[PDB]
Amino acid sequence: GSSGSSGEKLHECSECRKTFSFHSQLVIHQRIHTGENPSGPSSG
Ligand SMILES: [Zn+2]
Repeated sequence: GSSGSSGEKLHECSECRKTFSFHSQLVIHQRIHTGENPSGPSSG
């Protein structure tokens, strides 16, 4: 596959794999994922 044209390897998420204009934003996005901690011994 002949790559048309490339430049600066943009950044993207690791959970949703979404690209962002600037990494700065990306890092902020990854947050949405990291939320409350439900996983636990709590059976009820
Ligand atoms: Zn994400």
